[PDB]
Amino acid sequence: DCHLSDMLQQLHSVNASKPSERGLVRQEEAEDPACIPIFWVSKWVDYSDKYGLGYQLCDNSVGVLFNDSTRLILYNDGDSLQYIERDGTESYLTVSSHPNSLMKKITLLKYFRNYMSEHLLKAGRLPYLRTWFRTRSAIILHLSNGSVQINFFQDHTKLILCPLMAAVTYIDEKRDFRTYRLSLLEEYGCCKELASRLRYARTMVDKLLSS
Repeated sequence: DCHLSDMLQQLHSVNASKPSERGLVRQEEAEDPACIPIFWVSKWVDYSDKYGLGYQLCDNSVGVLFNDSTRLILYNDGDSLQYIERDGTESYLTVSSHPNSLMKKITLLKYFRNYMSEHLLKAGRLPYLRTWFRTRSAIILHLSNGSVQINFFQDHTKLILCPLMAAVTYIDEKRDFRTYRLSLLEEYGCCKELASRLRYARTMVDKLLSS
């Protein structure tokens, strides 16, 4: 609900302004360092047919959203866990304590972690993956802190949407991050690439809310 509702409003607003259909476009004036995100998804692995979606955050913590709708997170210390039950209630444990209830989920998480470490390149309180889906053209990753990340398959471009700061970070095809306040894009406008991706984003956030 709330952060996604806000993000949807922010996007309606900027896309409303038709920010690429200008004549004077001064995108760099829309940039805002106060708004650079702390967390985004660095890597992901879809084994959703059998197990779930594994991912790594940019602080090197990893998480899995299992097919039974529970979540397990391993912090970047390599031992601290956070487990999120199907009702959102959280508990904290350690791999080293060998918790009897979770050993199969821990083992699956370590398999995802190793796979990501060995085989995937990086994109660039601690949130978890709250919801995701994929379309033919993107994967959409909604984090429990309200952020929505959209990674576009064709050109490796990505958006990180931050409703708390009404801001978006665009990762272009060279892995360069630029962070913009949406209200400033309305005024100074932007390139058609950023504007078309923000139109797509509005559609995706609408689906997230409705699903």
